[PDB]
Amino acid sequence: GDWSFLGRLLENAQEHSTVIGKVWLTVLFIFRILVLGAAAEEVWGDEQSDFTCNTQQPGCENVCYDRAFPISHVRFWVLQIIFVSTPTLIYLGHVLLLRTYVFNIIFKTLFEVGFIAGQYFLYGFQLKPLYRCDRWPCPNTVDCFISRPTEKTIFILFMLAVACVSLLLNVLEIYHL
Amino acid sequence: GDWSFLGRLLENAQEHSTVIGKVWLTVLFIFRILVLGAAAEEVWGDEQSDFTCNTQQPGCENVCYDRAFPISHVRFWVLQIIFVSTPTLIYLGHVLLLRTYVFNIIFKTLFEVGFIAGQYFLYGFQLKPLYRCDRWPCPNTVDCFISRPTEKTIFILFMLAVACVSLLLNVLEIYHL
Amino acid sequence: GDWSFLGRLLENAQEHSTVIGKVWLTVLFIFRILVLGAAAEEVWGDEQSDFTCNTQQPGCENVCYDRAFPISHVRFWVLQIIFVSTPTLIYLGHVLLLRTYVFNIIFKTLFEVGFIAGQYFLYGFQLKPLYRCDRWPCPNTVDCFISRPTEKTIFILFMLAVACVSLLLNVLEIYHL
Amino acid sequence: GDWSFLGRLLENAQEHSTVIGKVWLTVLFIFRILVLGAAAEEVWGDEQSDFTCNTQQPGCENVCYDRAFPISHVRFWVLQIIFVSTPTLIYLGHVLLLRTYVFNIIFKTLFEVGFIAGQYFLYGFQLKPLYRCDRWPCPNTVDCFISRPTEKTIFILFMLAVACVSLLLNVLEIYHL
Amino acid sequence: GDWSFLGRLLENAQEHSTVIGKVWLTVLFIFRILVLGAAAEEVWGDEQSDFTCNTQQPGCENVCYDRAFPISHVRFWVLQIIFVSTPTLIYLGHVLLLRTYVFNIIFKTLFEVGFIAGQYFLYGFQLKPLYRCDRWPCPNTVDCFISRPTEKTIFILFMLAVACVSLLLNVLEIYHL
Amino acid sequence: GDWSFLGRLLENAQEHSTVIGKVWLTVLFIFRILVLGAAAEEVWGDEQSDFTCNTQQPGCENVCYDRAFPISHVRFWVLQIIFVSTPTLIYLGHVLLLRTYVFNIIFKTLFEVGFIAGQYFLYGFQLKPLYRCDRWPCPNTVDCFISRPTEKTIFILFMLAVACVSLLLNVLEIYHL
Amino acid sequence: GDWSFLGRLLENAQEHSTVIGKVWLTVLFIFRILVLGAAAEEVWGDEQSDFTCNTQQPGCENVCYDRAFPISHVRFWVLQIIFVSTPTLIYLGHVLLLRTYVFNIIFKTLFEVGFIAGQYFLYGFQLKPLYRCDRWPCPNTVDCFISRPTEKTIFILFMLAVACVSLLLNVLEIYHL
Amino acid sequence: GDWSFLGRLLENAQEHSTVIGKVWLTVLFIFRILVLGAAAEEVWGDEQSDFTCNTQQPGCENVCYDRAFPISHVRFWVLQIIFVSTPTLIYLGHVLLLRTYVFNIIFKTLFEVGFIAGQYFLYGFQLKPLYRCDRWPCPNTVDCFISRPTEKTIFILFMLAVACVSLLLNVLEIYHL
Amino acid sequence: GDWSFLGRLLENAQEHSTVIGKVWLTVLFIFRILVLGAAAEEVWGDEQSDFTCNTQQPGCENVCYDRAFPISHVRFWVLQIIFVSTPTLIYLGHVLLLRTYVFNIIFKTLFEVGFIAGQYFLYGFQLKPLYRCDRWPCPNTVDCFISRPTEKTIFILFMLAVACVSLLLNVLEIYHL
Amino acid sequence: GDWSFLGRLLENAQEHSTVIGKVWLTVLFIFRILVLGAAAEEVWGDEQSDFTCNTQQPGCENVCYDRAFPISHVRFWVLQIIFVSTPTLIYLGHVLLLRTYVFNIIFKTLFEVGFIAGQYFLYGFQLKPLYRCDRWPCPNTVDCFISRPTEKTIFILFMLAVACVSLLLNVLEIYHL
Amino acid sequence: GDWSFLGRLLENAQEHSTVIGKVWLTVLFIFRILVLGAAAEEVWGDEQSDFTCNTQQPGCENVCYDRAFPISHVRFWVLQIIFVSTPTLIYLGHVLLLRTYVFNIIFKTLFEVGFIAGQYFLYGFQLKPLYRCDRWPCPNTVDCFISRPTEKTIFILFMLAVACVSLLLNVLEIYHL
Repeated sequence: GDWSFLGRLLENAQEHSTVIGKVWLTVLFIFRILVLGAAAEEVWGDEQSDFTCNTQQPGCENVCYDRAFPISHVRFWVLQIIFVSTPTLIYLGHVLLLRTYVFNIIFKTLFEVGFIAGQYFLYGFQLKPLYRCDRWPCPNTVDCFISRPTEKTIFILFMLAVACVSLLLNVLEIYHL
Repeated sequence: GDWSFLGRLLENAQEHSTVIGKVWLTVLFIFRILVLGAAAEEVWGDEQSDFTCNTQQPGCENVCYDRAFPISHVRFWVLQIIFVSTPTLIYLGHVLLLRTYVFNIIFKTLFEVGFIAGQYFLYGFQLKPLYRCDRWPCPNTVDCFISRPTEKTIFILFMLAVACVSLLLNVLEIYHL
Repeated sequence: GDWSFLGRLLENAQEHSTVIGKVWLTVLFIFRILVLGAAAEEVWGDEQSDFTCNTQQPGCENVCYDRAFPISHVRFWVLQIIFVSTPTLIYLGHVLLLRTYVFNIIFKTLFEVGFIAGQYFLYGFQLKPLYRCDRWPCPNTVDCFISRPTEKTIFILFMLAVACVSLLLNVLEIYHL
Repeated sequence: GDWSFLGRLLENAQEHSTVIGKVWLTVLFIFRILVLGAAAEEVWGDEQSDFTCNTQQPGCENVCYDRAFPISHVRFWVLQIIFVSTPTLIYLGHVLLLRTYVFNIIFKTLFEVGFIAGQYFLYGFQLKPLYRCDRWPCPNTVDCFISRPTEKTIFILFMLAVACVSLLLNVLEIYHL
Repeated sequence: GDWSFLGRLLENAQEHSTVIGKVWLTVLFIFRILVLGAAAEEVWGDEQSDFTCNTQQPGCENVCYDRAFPISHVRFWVLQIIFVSTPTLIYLGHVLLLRTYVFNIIFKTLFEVGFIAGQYFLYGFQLKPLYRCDRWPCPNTVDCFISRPTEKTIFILFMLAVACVSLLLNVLEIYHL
Repeated sequence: GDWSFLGRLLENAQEHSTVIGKVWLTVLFIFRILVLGAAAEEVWGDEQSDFTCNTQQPGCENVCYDRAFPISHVRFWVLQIIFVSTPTLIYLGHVLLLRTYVFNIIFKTLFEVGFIAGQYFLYGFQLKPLYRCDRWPCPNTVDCFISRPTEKTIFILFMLAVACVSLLLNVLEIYHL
Repeated sequence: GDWSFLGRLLENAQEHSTVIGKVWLTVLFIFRILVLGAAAEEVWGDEQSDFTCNTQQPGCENVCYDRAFPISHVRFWVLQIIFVSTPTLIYLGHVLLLRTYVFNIIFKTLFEVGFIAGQYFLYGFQLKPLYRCDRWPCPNTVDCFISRPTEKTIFILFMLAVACVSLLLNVLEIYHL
Repeated sequence: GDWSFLGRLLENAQEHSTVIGKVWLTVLFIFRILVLGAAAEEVWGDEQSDFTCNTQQPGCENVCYDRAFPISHVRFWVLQIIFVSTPTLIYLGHVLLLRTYVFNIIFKTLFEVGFIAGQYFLYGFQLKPLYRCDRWPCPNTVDCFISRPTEKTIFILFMLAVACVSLLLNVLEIYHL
Repeated sequence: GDWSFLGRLLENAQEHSTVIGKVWLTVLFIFRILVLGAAAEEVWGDEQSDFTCNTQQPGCENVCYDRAFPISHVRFWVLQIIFVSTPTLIYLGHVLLLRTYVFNIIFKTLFEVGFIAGQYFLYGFQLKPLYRCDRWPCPNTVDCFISRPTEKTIFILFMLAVACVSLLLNVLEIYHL
Repeated sequence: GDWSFLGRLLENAQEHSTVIGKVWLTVLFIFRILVLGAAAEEVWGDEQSDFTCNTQQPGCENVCYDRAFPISHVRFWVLQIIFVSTPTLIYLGHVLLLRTYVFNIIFKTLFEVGFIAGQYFLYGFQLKPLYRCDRWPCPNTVDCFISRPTEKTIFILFMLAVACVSLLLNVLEIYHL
Repeated sequence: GDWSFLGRLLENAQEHSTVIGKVWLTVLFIFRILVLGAAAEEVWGDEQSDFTCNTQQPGCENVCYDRAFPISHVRFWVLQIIFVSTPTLIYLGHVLLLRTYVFNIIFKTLFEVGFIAGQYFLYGFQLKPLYRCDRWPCPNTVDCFISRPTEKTIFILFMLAVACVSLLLNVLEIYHL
């Protein structure tokens, strides 16, 4: 995607961050951003198309999709990356400051905890193929099947593990300080 | 998209802008432009395709879409970004000037207020799935369903909050001066 | 894809790696990454679309695909590349250390052995066109045909040979030390 | 495609290669790579889609395609380029050596002869529109028609002529030495 | 497309070319390459898809397309650009030589005359919508309609005029020498 | 249809009925029954089939038909014939009786008045092609078109005129007595 | 059809009719009724089905048929037969009377003249295949094609000639009296 | 239908039955049999065809029909007529006997009570358009719509009233004896 | 069909016709009428339906059928039977007369010769499956295939032989007189 | 159907048969033949049409039907009636003879036992909706659903009970002799 | 069908035929004609419709049917009945003559032998479901499947056995004379 500017600004920030923060940033680019842009977009690219329901109702497919995936995992991870990476750029701007750094890392930690919690609240780290929806255009509990459930589940687990690792890194960093 | 030149010119302008203006610019790139190019274009990419109406009239779908979304949110946000970012480049050109800066920020504020007002006037920060249209090819109040209503609503709210934050930043800046 | 940052960091690492490690890195870019991005994505791009089953059940296609390819070979190779390339960046970060280098190469070796083993466990280096699935929406052992089986098999063999060559390179390097 | 890194490394190698080798490299980029990336990918992009067979058997199309084109010409040319260009990078790495250069050029010559021979063995420099296939899902010698046969034939001839020219260049170079 | 390397090499060559040759090169990039990459690829992108014939024969569409457009105008113009631009790079390589320059310009002139002549021989600077084909799968002179005939005709005329202008430039240059 | 037995019994009754009653009976067979069996059944035979609504709702057609024609004109006329002809057979059975005959004719008159009144109440002697229905499966006032409206209207008028003539005959008969 | 009773009553009437009237009655049964029941019903049986219009409007076919054939020729001929044959049964009833017979034949003559005149007024003894209709559901002068136009025209001519012959017979009879 | 033989045998029986029994028999032919053969068979002729369910399951329509109408009303009424009319022919055979006649009428009464009771048990004298079925091929309570519900309801009521009248006739007859 | 009345009248005529005329009449009923009503109507019943042309033009099928079969063989044979059988009824009416009989048989002979000649003129005693039509809606010589060509040819030959036999019978009869 | 001649011959035979044989014959006409012609033909009329299988194989439906119902119940019952009724006509012909009558009744008994046994052997007095077939065109045990299974089962039971009653009648008759 | 007249004439002939000839005639009506009219026409009624081939060629179905069944078994049996029954009517006409009777029976025998021989020559008393046809519109040996093969085979065997029995009857009769 249009990730170049963020990468440039964070390369600028890397010269100011600590060792473990640098490790976190390389985890972000190599794992969070790269897997999201290179693999996932090809996976979730057929999310609306190949979501085939079991009715002749014309509108049931759109609505039952929106009831299944109110916000796709790709968009959610994108916003997670942005909201978790902004504090780094705040700190860099402050440089261009210990308590500032501390507030930066707690912002990261709290937002990322919020994101994993929200992801669990929406989709409990598993996409089942079947979804039974009862929205109005859909009559009487339509069965609707999802595309690439196993693959999507795998990438959810992988990215959730990456986020847990980022939390571990920040929780190690805060004690290292 | 073809955002590179604007980014270069605004990197040139960043060396001349204040602290809070720099914060505003990073808000613009990290939030306004990035989320618009990376996430939204994948969301609104299936706006015309998966807009399935409930008739056999051939032309009802095209017309009812145009009656629902006269101008998609993506194009509207693009024009919002451009019209809000041009004053920065005007000011930079003037540099290459206090009252100039002041007129710059009021231009930003007024245009952005206009854009949030227009967005509310068209789509009241919520895309409902159902739209009932009565254009001529559509006979007798056709029901037409929209793709990704919840996700689109979420991104509308997110970008509207970003714009409100930009207004807060400019209104803080004008008093800071 | 969005491979530029990894390439930059590994160009930085190339100045610190040995001769045989440099050979391994050029094998990675010229063969692993390039063939994956230039050829394979065009091959596996029609994996879900042209996977035509032999039933009128609406959901049988999605489910039988997911039962055939839980995770596509492209995503698997991407993760293989990432997990095999991260130790190089760890070592570079340590530079910016002999035992560190040794642990780096055994990490590469063990992960890559794990990946070839997993690939064999899932798909035994051959995609047959026919897959007979018995998932619930599919009634009574549906026949489902795959797109580009021979080509996909060829690229599996090619990439598996590349990975075996990387293992040979690392096993030559460890004795060269 | 993701050709930038190869181009950079070969620009590095150009300062070390002879005149005729430099001519060969410019032939590679201007003709082999550029025509493959700019024109051919648009040609062979509709290879699986518009390959319309003459049956109602659902699986006959996939299988008969795979029996016609086990590996598409685009992928084959990509691998040809890689396997023919790797010796240049080997030689550059050795520089960073006359017999090395000689072994480099014979590697190029032998691999490229192998590739033109394999291409002739698979597709005898002509794509006919009709292919009659008798694979199992296809009953009784189905007729299947190919998309862009004449154009594909033309590009096969053009690239085969380019490869013959590369062989002529190397065979002139080896005597020039 | 993947035009960057050619552009770089020709920027290198621009410092050595004359005034009128520089004008020719800017004509090439601004008109030949840019219009071909930015506009035409969007025009001819729906060449095979929306070519709707008037039969139920499954194979008639593929064959009648190939009989209409053996080689699309986009590919033809690409090869025209390459074959016309190679002499410039030959001359640059010779620099890194008056008779060399003269042979360069006559190569350009002769190849470009050949290309306009071939284009006239295939498609007489006008795409008519209707094409009546009598290939074997098509029974008894099928009518087949083409997509964007007027637009394609316009771009043919524009590019043919650009090529005529390049011939005028070279014929002015040769007398200027 | 299976009209033979009624015809036989009424041939038996004809020997006992008066002149004007015999005229009425021949009006019944020649006009009421014959036109109903020979022409109308061919007209209303395509009543449910070619009743094409303007929606993709699957159930809207069945329901909107039933809301348009709760009971088809053919069945209604059949029951009219039966209910109007039974008194003749009652009278014949009484023979095998002046006041009996009088009660017979008033039964005919009253039932036939009831039938023309009911026909007017349901379908006001005119089938318009368009019917706008709002039953539950039909969303928002579907337009539904009817087959053979003009012809059906003509036959309604013809049979209604026949019934009016039967009323005139009975009202002449009662005074003739 | 259900013609048996009319035939029986007219067999009763044949013993009372003259020679030329008997000829007329045999013309009626052998030509009018038999050809109508044996051939025509098979011809006009596909009148609504195979009337294929040239639009995607769902309702245009029903309406344009009704605008073409307000009342099919078969129903019209049936009513012609009935209205022309009733006077014979009136006369028979009067028997069970010269001026009565005369009024009978003028009734026949006048009604039959009315029927041929009406048939000419509706369909000028020729069914053309094409009908261009502009009813409301049909947009902008739809072309609609008719089934069996030539055959239907032939049977129209044949039955019209039969009716003209009946008029000649009655006009000969009235002078024979 | 093939009702002629029953009618002949019952005409033979009519000479032996009483007045009220003769009335019952004429009620049977004029109302039970005639309406069943002339009107109902045209009504229920589109029972399986135009029973359109709201799913893409192929088998749901057949099964849900069978679950709605295990035995159609037409077949049920046919068997009712047969089982109610057989005692008359038994009695006639006995003639060719007062207690025999009495047992005959109680057989009629009891069987007809059984038939109206069974009809109520299956279909409570009303066909609703909607039927919600949950048979195995039908997933999750499919909605299925019925053809001619109102008309079928009307004919059910009419025939049920006829049967009640037959019961009244027999209950009057038994006291008349 | 509705052949009963003709059969009755000709049974009346059989008592007056000679031996060979009686043979002719039994040939007519057993062969001409019976095979036409029992077999042929089942053959030609799918004449318009299964006449599948090779175009997407909607109207080409109707028109090309009418151009192939202006009048179907069944209708033609029906009219042949009528026009050939009327003289028998004329003669019977004259009875209820040698020169009358002679004129009767020459009428039969001449009309039947006319009918076989017309049949040859239209369809030369052979229905080929393929018909190539060029009517206006059909573009450029559409191929259209016929249903049951061989069977229809056989029945044409059989009925033509029957007619030739009738001519032989009449030509034997005229000399027998 | 064409049952009239059999009925006439058996009416002739009724004057010669005993009381219980006459009862059997009336059971045959009222129950066996009438229910078969009036109800069953309407039931089994949609046997091949609405037999919807669950595959896209074109030929699987025809073959799986033939594997389910090698001979439909209607044809089987027709042949049962014929083979059981022929002995009556044999006996009548012998009349126009006690041991002859005895052989007649044992023929009836044995053939009817054979028919009920064969019916049980084919379809065990119950049509289940689902049939799983594995014929060659059908791949891997297709599910195929039947139309009107419950109704068909009911009529099987009814006719089987009628046949058992005929056996009881004959077994009572043989002892009565 | 329209069998009544033949039946009447053969009832007239029955009074003149011998015992065994009468048996033959009752075999004809009860078995040949009745089974042909009551059962077979329902079987072969779906011969052209449900003959589903395995191609997208539009014309292949019509042609391959005609190549499979040049003349359906029903028409063939009808003609067999007629050609075998005509001698009986010839003999009756001669009555209204021993050598005449003898020539009659040899005509029957020879024609019926010819018919069974022709039936064997066309369809060897077995309809297989699969037919592989290579007519021109059908490309490359299409597979085409037949409807009701087993049932049709059974009725072929039954009618062939009936014909063999007729031959046995005539061969017994000729010796009985």
